[PDB]
Amino acid sequence: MKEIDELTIKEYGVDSRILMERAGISVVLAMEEELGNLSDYRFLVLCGGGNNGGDGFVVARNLLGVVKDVLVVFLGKKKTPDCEYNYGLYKKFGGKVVEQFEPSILNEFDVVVDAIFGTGLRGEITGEYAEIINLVNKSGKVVVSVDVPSGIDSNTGKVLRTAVKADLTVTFGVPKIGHILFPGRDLTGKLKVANIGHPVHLINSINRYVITREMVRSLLPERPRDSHKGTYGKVLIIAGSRLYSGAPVLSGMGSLKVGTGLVKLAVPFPQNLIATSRFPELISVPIDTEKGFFSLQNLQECLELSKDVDVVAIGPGLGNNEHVREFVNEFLKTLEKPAVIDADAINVLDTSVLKERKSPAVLTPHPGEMARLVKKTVGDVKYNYELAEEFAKENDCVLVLKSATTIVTDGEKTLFNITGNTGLSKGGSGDVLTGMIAGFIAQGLSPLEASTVSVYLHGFAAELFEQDERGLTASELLRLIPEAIRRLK
Amino acid sequence: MKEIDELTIKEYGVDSRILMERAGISVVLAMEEELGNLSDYRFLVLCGGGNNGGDGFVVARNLLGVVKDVLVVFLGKKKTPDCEYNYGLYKKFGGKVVEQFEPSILNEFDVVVDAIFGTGLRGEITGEYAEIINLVNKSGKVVVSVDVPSGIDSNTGKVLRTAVKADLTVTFGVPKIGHILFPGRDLTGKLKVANIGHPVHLINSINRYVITREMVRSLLPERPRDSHKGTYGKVLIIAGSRLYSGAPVLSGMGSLKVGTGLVKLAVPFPQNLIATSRFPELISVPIDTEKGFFSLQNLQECLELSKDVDVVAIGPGLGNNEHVREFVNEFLKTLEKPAVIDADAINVLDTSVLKERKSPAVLTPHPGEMARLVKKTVGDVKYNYELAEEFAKENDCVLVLKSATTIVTDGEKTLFNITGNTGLSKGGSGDVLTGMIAGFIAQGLSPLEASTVSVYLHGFAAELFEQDERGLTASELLRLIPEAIRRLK
Amino acid sequence: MKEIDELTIKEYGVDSRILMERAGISVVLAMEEELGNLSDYRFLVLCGGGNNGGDGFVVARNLLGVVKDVLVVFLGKKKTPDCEYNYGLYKKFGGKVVEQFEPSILNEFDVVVDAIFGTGLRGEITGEYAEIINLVNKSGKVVVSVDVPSGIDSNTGKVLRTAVKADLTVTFGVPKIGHILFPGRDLTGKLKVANIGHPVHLINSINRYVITREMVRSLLPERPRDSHKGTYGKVLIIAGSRLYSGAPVLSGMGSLKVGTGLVKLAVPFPQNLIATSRFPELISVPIDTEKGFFSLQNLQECLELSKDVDVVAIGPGLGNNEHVREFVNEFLKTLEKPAVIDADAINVLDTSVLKERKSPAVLTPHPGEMARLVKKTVGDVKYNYELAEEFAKENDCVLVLKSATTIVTDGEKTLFNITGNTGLSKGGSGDVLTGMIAGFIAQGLSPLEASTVSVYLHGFAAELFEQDERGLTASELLRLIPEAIRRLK
Amino acid sequence: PAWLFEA
Amino acid sequence: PAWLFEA
Amino acid sequence: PAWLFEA
Amino acid sequence: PAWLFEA
Ligand SMILES: Nc1ncnc2c1ncn2[C@@H]1O[C@H](COP(=O)(O)OP(=O)(O)OP(=O)(O)O)[C@@H](O)[C@H]1O
Ligand SMILES: Nc1ncnc2c1ncn2[C@@H]1O[C@H](COP(=O)(O)OP(=O)(O)OP(=O)(O)O)[C@@H](O)[C@H]1O
Ligand SMILES: Nc1ncnc2c1ncn2[C@@H]1O[C@H](COP(=O)(O)OP(=O)(O)OP(=O)(O)O)[C@@H](O)[C@H]1O
Ligand SMILES: [K+]
Ligand SMILES: [K+]
Ligand SMILES: [K+]
Ligand SMILES: [Mg+2]
Ligand SMILES: [Mg+2]
Ligand SMILES: [Mg+2]
Repeated sequence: MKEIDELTIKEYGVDSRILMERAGISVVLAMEEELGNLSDYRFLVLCGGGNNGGDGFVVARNLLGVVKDVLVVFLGKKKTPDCEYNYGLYKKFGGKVVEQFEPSILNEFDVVVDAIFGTGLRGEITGEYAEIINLVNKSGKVVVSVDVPSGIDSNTGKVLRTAVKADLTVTFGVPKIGHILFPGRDLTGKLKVANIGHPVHLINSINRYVITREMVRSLLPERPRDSHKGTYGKVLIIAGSRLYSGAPVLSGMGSLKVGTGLVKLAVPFPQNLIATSRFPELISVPIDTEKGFFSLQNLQECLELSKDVDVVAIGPGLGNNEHVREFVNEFLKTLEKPAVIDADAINVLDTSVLKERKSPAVLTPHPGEMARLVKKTVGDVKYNYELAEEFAKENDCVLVLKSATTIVTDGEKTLFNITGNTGLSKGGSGDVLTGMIAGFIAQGLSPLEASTVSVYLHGFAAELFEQDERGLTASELLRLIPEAIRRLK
Repeated sequence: MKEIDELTIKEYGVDSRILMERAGISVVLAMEEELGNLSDYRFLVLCGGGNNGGDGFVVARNLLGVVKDVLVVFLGKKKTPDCEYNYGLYKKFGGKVVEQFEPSILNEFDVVVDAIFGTGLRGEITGEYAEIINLVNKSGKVVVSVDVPSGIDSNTGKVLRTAVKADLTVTFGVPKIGHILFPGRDLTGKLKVANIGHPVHLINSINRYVITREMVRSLLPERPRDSHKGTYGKVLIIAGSRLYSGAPVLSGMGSLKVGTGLVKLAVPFPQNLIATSRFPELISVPIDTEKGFFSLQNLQECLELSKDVDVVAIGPGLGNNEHVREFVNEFLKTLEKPAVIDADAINVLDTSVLKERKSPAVLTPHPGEMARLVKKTVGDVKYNYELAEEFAKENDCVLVLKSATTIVTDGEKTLFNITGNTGLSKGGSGDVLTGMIAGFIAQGLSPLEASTVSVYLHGFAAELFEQDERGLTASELLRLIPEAIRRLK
Repeated sequence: MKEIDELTIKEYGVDSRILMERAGISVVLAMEEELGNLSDYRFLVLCGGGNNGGDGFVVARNLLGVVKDVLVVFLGKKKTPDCEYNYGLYKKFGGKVVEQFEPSILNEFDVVVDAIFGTGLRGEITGEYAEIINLVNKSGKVVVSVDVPSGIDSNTGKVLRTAVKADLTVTFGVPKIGHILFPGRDLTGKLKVANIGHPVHLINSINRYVITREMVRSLLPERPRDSHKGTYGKVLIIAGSRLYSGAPVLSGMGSLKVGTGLVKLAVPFPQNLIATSRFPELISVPIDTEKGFFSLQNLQECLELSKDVDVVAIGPGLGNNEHVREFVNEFLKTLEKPAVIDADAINVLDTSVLKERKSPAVLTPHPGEMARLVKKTVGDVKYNYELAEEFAKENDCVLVLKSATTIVTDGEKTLFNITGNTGLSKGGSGDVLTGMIAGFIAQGLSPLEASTVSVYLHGFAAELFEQDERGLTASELLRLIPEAIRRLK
Repeated sequence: PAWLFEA
Repeated sequence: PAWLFEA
Repeated sequence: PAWLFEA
Repeated sequence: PAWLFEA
């Protein structure tokens, strides 16, 4: 995007001042859309010495004589050329700038326009800057952030010591990663993405995307009327144990609710009977185990079962002991079908096995599972999209790193999911998603497409729950998936 | 406004390119507001070699990659610097320009953006330009005009041989006189006035205004609860004759419907009885005349009647013969009260009398009456605001020159009224307005304020008629005035 | 239309049987539209020996096996070839025909399809035919007439001794005059006009038309926004007397309510004051008369008044005595303006005067006035469109012969008006229409166009009266004209 | 729709 | 909201 | 209409 | 009404 601005100026020949004017007017129009008529509000515009601040001067200037009051507090020690030109215009148009910030200044204003730092933020915020930001955050005023709330690192979404909490963030060209990942996503408040005049070809050149409704709608497979169950694929799910009897059910129904033709579970007896007592449209094959867990003794029967399906999901509720590890790894090494690898199958996975497989894979870890898979801490892997990209590329797989924002990548393309709510922070949610992914692969979508469509619909189904989200359970999520699908169209 | 652009560039220091960018984006946003989503439309943008065309290139460029198709036909022989910069940007962004216009080109487009000439139009349009404009006008496509429809003189509203007929005109800063006066007002279609970044102080520096709802609302006099009829003034109307018995009635009710406390008519007997048979709240004084018309024999009685009122309206239906002329002129020469002078009182008026009067006057001619008053042709006075200004200034009066757009001026300030419809093109309409003006003067408004408020409310009342406007009559207009007043608040 | 059938068969080459099939199926579809699903009804189809009966056999045949019962009573003594072919088909498809009619047969049927006589009816109906028709009319059953109810002369609308009273008449190609004029219009019930496959060029070749909404909408003059009262014309109405003071008022308002710019009445003093006491937007000029009626002493003043208008209406309430006759005739002989001639001006008119006039005229007699004008009986002129055509052609005028169906002709084109109700059978209705016609001529319509538009809108205004039509008066009709105009668009 | 029937 | 457009 | 703003 | 058309 820094490249995108540079290229639009230096190669397309758009004057930097024109981009800055377009930026500032976007902010004004966005504020109108969100606040109604602006003429009765008093505005405090906080400007840094960079181009974020220059954008702020354009805002301040365009409000002069139209709103009740405008004041700029200029907080920098020097001005870039664009900021300087705009500062000059603001003053020439009669605008008041002060350079001293006063704790009680927030008193006489209704809206704070935060133009202190955008993408040029480098390093922790301290000193006056920190104080001012902490004052704004205690004030209860309406806060509108220019580009990115000041103090959010726009590449990571991390808070650099402190950051503005915005009601509205107006960003230019494309969303920044720091609007998408938390905590930045939380501080952004409502996000509007403004077109400021970059050529559309450059804007579409970005390789990381937010999964949208329109993208998911164009990926949903077709339902030709002259069809039969095999048209819509066959999934095998290897799952469950005597400790964990519920997981297979949630995964199997997850495949069926997204439109899969046939779903077969392989589950240790008698825990297999649990699935059809709840959902008799599932096939739940009893697997004879020594102690209630899959082991090498079950390898041959599972590979046999695999021959007559399109995709295999493995992992939810398998448990994690040595015999499960031996079985999961030998199985995956031999299985020549796409695999969806989750939960305890990830906990025992030997990643060499992924490298040697000819057929594809999707892995669906939460950060604790990712952390153990790559031998790092939760904090190093959480929201770490570059690590996820390297992992997917090195191991030839699609990685779905689950969290309130989910990252989906094959190492070349990375997509970010923002649907969902905290009702999904509850046992059983993951199991459902695993079924959904396998189901969509069986219907003909690529592992990456299948993952994209499933994370979005899974979170969107959660949002459609009628009562308080904290009461949502996996069973109710399943009931909601077909409404999510209908609403997507 | 040319001064306004120059001053914003040369003294405030806004780069001309920034004004041009703001102009072009206004047009795009206005088109969205009016057409909805633009992404399915095909646009033909016609650009002249001036800054109007430069605005057009900004439009074309901002549509690239967002709509179905964009084509510019460049029709000039050379380009101003701003147009050239924008033309260069449009091409650099991948835009197609052709310089040959082809009669069938309109075929493959849905919207024509007319950026051929704006305020720089000089002289009749001929040649290719004329052909292209005539083609656009026969095409049935959606036409959006940049600044002013090409071929309208923006200072007068006249068509310079031919002009574009627009569905939507997007103008910058302030309405131009050529959007306000006909025929230009008709060719403008729907007008949006866009703020492109001129300092608000310069925009408010324009001396000619369009009468708005908000202006009229702020001028309506107060109705203090502890009031009595004298609080709201007293009007005398000298009007009527044996030929013209209806006019006094319409004028008198016009004063009462705008809230005047007392209204007295002086009308030749027995034609005076006509007024109270219809509206018994009117006082209609019988004047004894020799032959059914006012003459010098009635001077003394009229001046007596004048002593106990605040304002006098004179003229509607008096007739026009020598004795009326002698009476009207001697009366006005002696009357030391504000006068509202209409109809036959204008037809007989000696304008020297206006110069010698100490008290104020409003004159309310239609163009035929103005033409005879200044000894010019109808065509020379019609919509001739500069002539109206000179007349008002020379004779110390307010001039209300009635037409579909009405001009109201005291020689310093000129206001244009755009309310009304063709139902007012019917006998009796003028008589009503005369009463309204006198009424508002009696309530405490200046002659100019009274005229401003009355022309607006008179036309607005017409618009509120429930059935087809051609069936509107003066009597029904009167019934509508109090609803117009309520809707203004 | 007989020509039209012949030409479609013999020159276009459509087989007569195809036209007959298309006719019969039209009747079935029309019956569905009007009765809903037909499957539960029992049908008695009465067929004559001609092609009307042949149409009836096509109907009967197309109902077989779809409705509860079908029976044909064939009433002729022989069959035309088309009727014979269809009779043969009806029988081959299993249909029952009886040739004896039985008074109690109506008992077991719900719908009677009347295909006894259409346009081939010649002479009075007697004998069995008459009995059967009288039986059908006493039966209370649903009656559907094929082409024209049997016993109506399709060229005149007269009843030839007796005729079927239909709930629904399905006619082919174009309405017949006998559906349009009474009593036939009354016996027709609801009329549907079916396209049976005649070339559209032949159907449009008919010279007599029913005035439709769409025709009137395309004739309404334009209301250009930049207009003034003179744009919309000036009417003089010469009307009234000491006996008849009301008529001028109704005529003058009639011109104003259809959108005329200026309306002037000339009325004997003091009866002129009546007009402005009711409607002060009228100019009502006092005319000094010896005894309360226009006479030659008023000729010069009326011709003077005529110079400044576009059209003159004369007649309503003038009275009818020798001096009125002398005045009306000398006036019309000298008047070089279009004239609208009504009421007492018709009663005194010397028709030589019409022949010598260079300017046009519309005459608006009711049949009593027409009868006296041409020295015939009311019964010979009533609904006599050919006589009206000859009169208009001989005297170079437009004739508007008023009745529940009004005939409007210039001798070449004849139009029939079917709007209106019995509330217009009341004094003052004619006076209104006279004003309307003059008004539309003043606005730029031809005498014929003006008459077409006015008769339709006049009757349509009557229909919009909210309460029982018998309570409608002329004053309330006037109030309704602008709603009629709005509804036309 | 008035291909078949005019009112 | 009339920052951009006056009617 | 999303010429200016994407949600 | 289904004289002409069956769905
Ligand atoms: N706050 C949140 N907002 C949006 N999505 C969330 C949130 N919390 C959890 N989720 C989603 O719910 C799913 C949780 O799967 P995960 O495997 O972490 O836990 P789990 O459901 O306990 O596992 P299991 O289903 O095996 O019990 C993931 O898609 C994750 O993205
Ligand atoms: N097309 C129109 N649109 C808006 N206003 C109009 C239109 N035509 C006429 N008017 C208004 O109606 C009033 C007409 O007054 P004017 O004195 O011209 O004619 P008049 O009503 O015949 O005069 P009088 O009332 O003496 O008969 C004016 O305010 C004029 O502005
Ligand atoms: N039953 C009816 N249906 C439709 N229109 C009718 C009916 N009866 C009368 N009319 C119409 O009303 C108008 C009557 O005009 P006419 O001159 O016959 O009588 P009038 O109103 O008494 O005359 P005046 O207005 O001079 O008193 C005509 O247009 C006529 O067509
Ligand atoms: K910021
Ligand atoms: K233009
Ligand atoms: K018949
Ligand atoms: Mg899980
Ligand atoms: Mg006037
Ligand atoms: Mg009559």
